[PDB]
Amino acid sequence: QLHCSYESFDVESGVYSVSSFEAKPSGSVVEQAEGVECDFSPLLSGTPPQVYNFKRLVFTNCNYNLTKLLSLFSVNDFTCSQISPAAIASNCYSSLILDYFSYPLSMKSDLSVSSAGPISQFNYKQSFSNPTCLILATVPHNLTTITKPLKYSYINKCSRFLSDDRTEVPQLVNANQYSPCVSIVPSTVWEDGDYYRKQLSPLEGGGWLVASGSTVAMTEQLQMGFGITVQYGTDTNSVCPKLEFANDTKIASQLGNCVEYSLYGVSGRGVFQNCTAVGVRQQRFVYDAYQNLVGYYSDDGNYYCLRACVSVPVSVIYDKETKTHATLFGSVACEHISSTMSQYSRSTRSMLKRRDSTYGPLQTPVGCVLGLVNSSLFVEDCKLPLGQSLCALP
Amino acid sequence: VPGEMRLASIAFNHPIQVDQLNSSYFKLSIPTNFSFGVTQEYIQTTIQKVTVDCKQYVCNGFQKCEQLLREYGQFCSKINQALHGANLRQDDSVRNLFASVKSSQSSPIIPGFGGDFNLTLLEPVARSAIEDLLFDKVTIADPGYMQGYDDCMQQGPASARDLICAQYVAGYKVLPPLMDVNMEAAYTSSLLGSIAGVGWTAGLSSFAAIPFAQSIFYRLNGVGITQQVLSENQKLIANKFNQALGAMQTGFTTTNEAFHKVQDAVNNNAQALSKLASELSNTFGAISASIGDIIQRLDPPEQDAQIDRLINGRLTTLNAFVAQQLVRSESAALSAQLAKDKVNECVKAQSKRSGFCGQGTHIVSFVVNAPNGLYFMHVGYYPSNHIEVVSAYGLCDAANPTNCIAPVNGYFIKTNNTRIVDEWSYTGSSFYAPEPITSLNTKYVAPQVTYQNISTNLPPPLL
Amino acid sequence: VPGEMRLASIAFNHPIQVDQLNSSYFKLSIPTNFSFGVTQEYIQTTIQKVTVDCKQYVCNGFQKCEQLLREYGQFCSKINQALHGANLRQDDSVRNLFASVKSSQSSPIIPGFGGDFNLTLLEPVARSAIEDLLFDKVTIADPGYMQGYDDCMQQGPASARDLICAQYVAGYKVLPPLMDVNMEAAYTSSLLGSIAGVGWTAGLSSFAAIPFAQSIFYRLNGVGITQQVLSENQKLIANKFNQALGAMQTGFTTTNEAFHKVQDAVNNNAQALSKLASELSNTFGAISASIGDIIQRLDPPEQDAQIDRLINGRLTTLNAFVAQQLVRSESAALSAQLAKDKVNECVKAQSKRSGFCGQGTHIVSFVVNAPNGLYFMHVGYYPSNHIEVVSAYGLCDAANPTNCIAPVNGYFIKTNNTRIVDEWSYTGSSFYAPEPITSLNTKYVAPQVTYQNISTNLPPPLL
Ligand SMILES: *[C@@H]1O[C@H](CO)[C@@H](O[C@@H]2O[C@H](CO)[C@@H](O)[C@H](O)[C@H]2NC(C)=O)[C@H](O)[C@H]1NC(C)=O
Ligand SMILES: *[C@@H]1O[C@H](CO)[C@@H](O[C@@H]2O[C@H](CO)[C@@H](O)[C@H](O)[C@H]2NC(C)=O)[C@H](O)[C@H]1NC(C)=O
Ligand SMILES: *[C@@H]1O[C@H](CO)[C@@H](O[C@@H]2O[C@H](CO)[C@@H](O)[C@H](O)[C@H]2NC(C)=O)[C@H](O)[C@H]1NC(C)=O
Ligand SMILES: *[C@@H]1O[C@H](CO)[C@@H](O[C@@H]2O[C@H](CO)[C@@H](O)[C@H](O)[C@H]2NC(C)=O)[C@H](O)[C@H]1NC(C)=O
Ligand SMILES: *[C@@H]1O[C@H](CO)[C@@H](O[C@@H]2O[C@H](CO)[C@@H](O)[C@H](O)[C@H]2NC(C)=O)[C@H](O)[C@H]1NC(C)=O
Ligand SMILES: *[C@@H]1O[C@H](CO)[C@@H](O[C@@H]2O[C@H](CO)[C@@H](O)[C@H](O)[C@H]2NC(C)=O)[C@H](O)[C@H]1NC(C)=O
Ligand SMILES: *[C@@H]1O[C@H](CO)[C@@H](O)[C@H](O)[C@H]1NC(C)=O
Ligand SMILES: *[C@@H]1O[C@H](CO)[C@@H](O)[C@H](O)[C@H]1NC(C)=O
Ligand SMILES: *[C@@H]1O[C@H](CO)[C@@H](O)[C@H](O)[C@H]1NC(C)=O
Ligand SMILES: *[C@@H]1O[C@H](CO)[C@@H](O)[C@H](O)[C@H]1NC(C)=O
Ligand SMILES: *[C@@H]1O[C@H](CO)[C@@H](O)[C@H](O)[C@H]1NC(C)=O
Repeated sequence: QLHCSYESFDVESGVYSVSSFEAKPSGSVVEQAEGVECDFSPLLSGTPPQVYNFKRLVFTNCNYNLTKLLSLFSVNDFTCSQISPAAIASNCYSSLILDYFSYPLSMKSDLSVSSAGPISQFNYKQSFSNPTCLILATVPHNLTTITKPLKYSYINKCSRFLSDDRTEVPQLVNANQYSPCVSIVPSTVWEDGDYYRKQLSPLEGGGWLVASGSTVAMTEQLQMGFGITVQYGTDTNSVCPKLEFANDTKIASQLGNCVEYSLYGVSGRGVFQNCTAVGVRQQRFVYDAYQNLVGYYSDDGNYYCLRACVSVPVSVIYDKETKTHATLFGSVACEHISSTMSQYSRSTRSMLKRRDSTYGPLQTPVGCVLGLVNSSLFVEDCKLPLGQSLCALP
Repeated sequence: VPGEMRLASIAFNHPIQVDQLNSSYFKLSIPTNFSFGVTQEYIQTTIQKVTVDCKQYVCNGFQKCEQLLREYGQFCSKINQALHGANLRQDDSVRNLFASVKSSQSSPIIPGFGGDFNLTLLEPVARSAIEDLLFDKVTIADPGYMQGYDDCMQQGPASARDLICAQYVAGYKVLPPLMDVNMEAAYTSSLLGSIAGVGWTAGLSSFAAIPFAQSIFYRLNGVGITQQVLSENQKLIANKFNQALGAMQTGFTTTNEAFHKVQDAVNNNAQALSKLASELSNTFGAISASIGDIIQRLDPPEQDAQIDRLINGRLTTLNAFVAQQLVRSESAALSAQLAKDKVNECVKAQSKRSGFCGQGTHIVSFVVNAPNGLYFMHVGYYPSNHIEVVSAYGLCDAANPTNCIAPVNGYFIKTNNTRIVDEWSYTGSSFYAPEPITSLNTKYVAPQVTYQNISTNLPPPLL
Repeated sequence: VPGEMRLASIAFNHPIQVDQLNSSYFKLSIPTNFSFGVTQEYIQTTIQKVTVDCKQYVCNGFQKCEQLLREYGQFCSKINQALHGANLRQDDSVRNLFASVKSSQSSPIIPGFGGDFNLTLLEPVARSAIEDLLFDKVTIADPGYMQGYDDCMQQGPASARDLICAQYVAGYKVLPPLMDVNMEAAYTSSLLGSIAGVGWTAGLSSFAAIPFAQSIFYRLNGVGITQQVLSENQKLIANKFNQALGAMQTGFTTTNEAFHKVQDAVNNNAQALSKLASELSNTFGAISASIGDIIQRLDPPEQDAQIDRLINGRLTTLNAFVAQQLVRSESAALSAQLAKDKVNECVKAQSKRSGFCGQGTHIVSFVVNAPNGLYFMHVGYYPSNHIEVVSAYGLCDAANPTNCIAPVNGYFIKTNNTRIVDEWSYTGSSFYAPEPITSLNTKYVAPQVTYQNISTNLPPPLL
């Protein structure tokens, strides 16, 4: 590594830094759960809403397997903004939200989360603060408990007339909100190009609510769409994929020095310790001013502190005059040192072994070193000081 | 409830006025009282030495970023080389400083050194109690190296708050100081051993090996205090001296600016490390500060768009950091040169320059170890109770115009003392202490019109 | 082949201890041997001066660039102005330095100058042998401007690898040095001829015109060596001096730290140019590093987007470059001020303050031209073989405690020499050498209790 950094076959003698050890990671434990299967029965019957009438299901505290739902419909459009679709299925969340509606596929050209179509202008919008997904699908012939709208319908305009009869105020739909115009529009649009109006209250300054809409012919199989968003959180993450914890065989309280973990869907890696229990109790985790996890409350009544894991710094002593080298592992000390490392740094360290395969490691006041030899000599200047009073002679 | 703040004029002290006089004689101002006192200075000599890992700071073993990073691997190479050169410069300055600190020879040092002078600076044979007071007053984080790594590890208290355990997260490495505090203690004791002294010519070969008090009296005569005064007041001098020294126990306060500078040297180092740590959490518009998190959440074709944003901002922080370190390193080197200069002047000898050292003429000064630098103390001489007297430019024999004399390091003043029958008397220039005029305190000079014409009794020349 | 490296403690060289005696007399340490020796230092005074064509660095005159840059034309003006000012500062510093280097008068210089001393620094009547040793050891590319154009061009050797001809591609220009090297050599010959006078009540008004050796002897009495010793050892002195001088031919190795600094100054100048050159190939995500490639393959709506991206990164590196030059130029100016101070102290005259110059008291020093700066050499005195002797604060007539004496620039020591019948003897302070006490070596002082009481034979004064 040193030769490559200097683009040469002859690095000047000195002590040089090299990349650190990864500190030997180990298998995962989790503290997720619990909850019951998320009831998805509202989607199994009746007619789905017009694009301005959306149904919503908030899911908390429950378990899911979305592929079970996928088997129920043929999906003709799958897309997820800011998240892979595989991940959104496997992720655990503070909430899961599903919006669902009837939607002809003739209108699919006008719908994407970023679309400029009238469906997104006036009937539905999604926040981009949260990752999203979209699904378009149709009903199988054996799902007849679900039924068709007389016609598919949508609002293609939503604005309010100014009270002075010369100007008009447009009203694009707000993300995650019903358009205001829904208060006047009928549950279906009776005819394409129908429009409606309501006088605004005097508290609104007067003027008129205005809206208009359009329809699409009914189809042999019902066509529908879905909107999906998710919400991140910490100790609120009770929505999860169905989980199986068999043969961990143990979770928290089993140590460990570096282990992978997830707690309520919060990933990390580290070592835990049995410690006190600073407040606030039952707040799930605990964080520092830099938003790094400090520790965590558990259902065994034990507060665990978290130290992440500790990497090992490395440096190399290089003597170009004799073409020899030696190493220092720093403050880590020889007690964590072994003849080989799984921790790990570079694929081999055998060049050190050319002499050090035959000797034990040597502790020094700065730290453990390899191939140094304790001569107890006193020399005024090694031109290779190791810091403090340490000195490597050529 | 406290009173309202009060607007006020800034005071201006006026110098004591001395009216100019015409003719062959003039008014002279001389102190009649004095006190020892001290001043202090802190000269930083080093920047804490650190190195970084452009491979651990940017990303942490994720294979996707490692491959992305390879296109930028040369930036890390520049970073590492630059930091390495900065650290070499820091070690150069240390060795260069010590080369002047060392003396070819010194006195042994024992307790009770300095006689009646208190000398609290003596080691508890050790460093010194004064150096330890400084270290206790300093708010610096618990030290590195041993036990090090095991204070990051669960085998210690949950209350540790050291950035040093974060050293093993951030990829920071803190290099050890070259000097080794025990060798440092040896060097400062060696400087105390060079005391007594510098006087007696150059002092650049020979070593006088005399009692401390004697070197002090020598310095006092070097500022125009008469030898006679020094012999009469010997205990008084030691008493005033130790009062000034005793004040050092109150010197470790926030109003002591030298002390304040020491604390800010520590503060600056801590801040630099905290900056890099805080940036680990800084998204650059990336979905998360964690690389593993964005990998887990994203399909790889989109995944590295996010990774790229994150990598570039992390590299930018490292570049800024290096530039800052290079600047600070250079300022330390220059500051170290100043320290070396004062060691070879303000400490190794009495100085006539004013300016350097505390503002009270100059008398012996001392130096002790301080974090990242040297801390100096300067004993000084502060005049008080100035009085005005009549004085003459010189004297001559009125019977022979070529007999003309002038005082050496002192003045001829009209006598105001009942012990002296002579109309004129010699005084020291640092203190009012009239005495008879004798050949020891005067020299022959060419005649001048302003010299007084003495028609009667002058002993130098008798005729 | 060689074995394992050996761990070792860093040695601490202890000062020679001298016991602190407790009565009217004391141990005194004095060297019994000495040697000449030298030290060297390099002080940069200038940096290479460059200018940059701000159109050529960015583009090769392709017309799309000629229009696109109009939006950014003020950046170039700022770049040119900043670089131009930096170059003006370098010229100011050079003129200021030479203004004090010159002397109103000097000795003519001839072969055989300095008598028995070898004086290899003398010009080969050119520059000097020492200056050429330095220039040959330096790895810097040969300078242009007479012409060097044909080492770029097809009218020359295929082996040229000079950054100099890359200057005609990148639009770099290295400015010629402010002065002809021959004039600079003349100024240092004037410095050689400025020796002798070396003193005598400022000497700015005069020139002693005396032999070099003669001026050296005055310098030697300036450090407390007695004259009698000097007269007897003159040939010995010349031999030791020339051994120290001869070592300079082996001094030009990389193990010489001052030499190493010279090479790095050269390395830095070349390095700055290479940085700019490497950036010419740095794509900024543009389809190619070449503007012409971008033009040849693209429809103009895309072509211009690619070119602007390329331009923005090119300008950004120029801005960083300018900032780097401004910093280095400033540090050079400060360094030049230091050199000026040393020339008017450490070189033109002996200095007693220590610290400065070589670490061996001070005796004459020399300076020669070096790339981008001055290279100083300092002759110095190193004491050796120290012994302890008995000494007294002063001597007196026990019959008349109203007149006592003390040595001038020397000490009173108990006699250990069979030649001298006297109980006490004078010595030089730089070198052990007993002599009878005479009025030339003494001054009258006020009496003190620690002075010895001689009740019999004391000739200075007998009465
Ligand atoms: C010279 O002045 C000093 C201080 O100005 C005198 O010291 C006295 O010190 C004691 C101890 O702190 C104080 O309580 C007194 O108030 C001081 N006296 C005065 C007048 O300030 C010292 O005595 C003076 N020496 C003389 C006049 O010979
Ligand atoms: C002078 O030195 C003496 C010691 O010889 C110091 O006296 C000690 O001071 C410490 C610090 O408070 C006390 O813990 C000891 O009890 C003191 N010794 C005795 C015997 O009481 C003293 O502080 C020094 N300074 C001055 C101004 O006297
Ligand atoms: C007596 O004092 C006077 C002045 O106080 C001395 O100076 C003389 O002053 C006059 C007036 O300017 C000059 O013309 C004389 O030339 C001065 N004398 C000399 C020697 O220059 C005067 O010398 C004194 N008489 C003595 C010392 O005998
Ligand atoms: C006095 O000093 C001289 C100068 O250093 C000494 O002479 C040199 O001694 C070294 C010691 O190894 C030899 O290598 C040199 O060859 C000697 N040079 C000459 C010109 O003699 C001398 O030995 C010293 N004498 C004493 C008694 O210390
Ligand atoms: C200084 O004296 C040295 C002798 O050490 C001279 O160097 C030698 O000069 C002779 C000329 O007869 C050459 O043949 C040798 O090769 C030289 N020795 C070397 C280069 O190591 C030198 O010429 C003298 N210089 C001056 C200016 O007097
Ligand atoms: C002889 O030497 C002594 C010291 O060894 C001189 O000093 C005297 O020392 C005693 C005791 O310390 C004091 O009481 C006297 O006051 C000292 N003398 C003076 C003048 O202060 C002593 O003076 C010498 N005798 C001579 C020169 O005749
Ligand atoms: C009745 O309704 C409208 C606002 O909705 C307004 O004209 C009137 O102020 C309301 N009555 C009262 C008492 O506010
Ligand atoms: C360890 O945790 C258990 C609860 O799981 C608790 O009872 C015990 O006191 C803890 N021990 C320490 C030393 O904190
Ligand atoms: C190395 O040698 C020194 C010499 O005394 C000895 O004290 C020490 O115990 C040895 N071992 C280590 C690990 O330092
Ligand atoms: C005062 O000084 C002036 C200076 O010009 C001089 O002319 C004059 O003689 C002096 N004496 C008096 C009494 O003015
Ligand atoms: C000599 O020793 C005595 C104590 O025995 C001490 O008081 C005196 O100060 C000493 N003289 C010096 C240090 O000159």
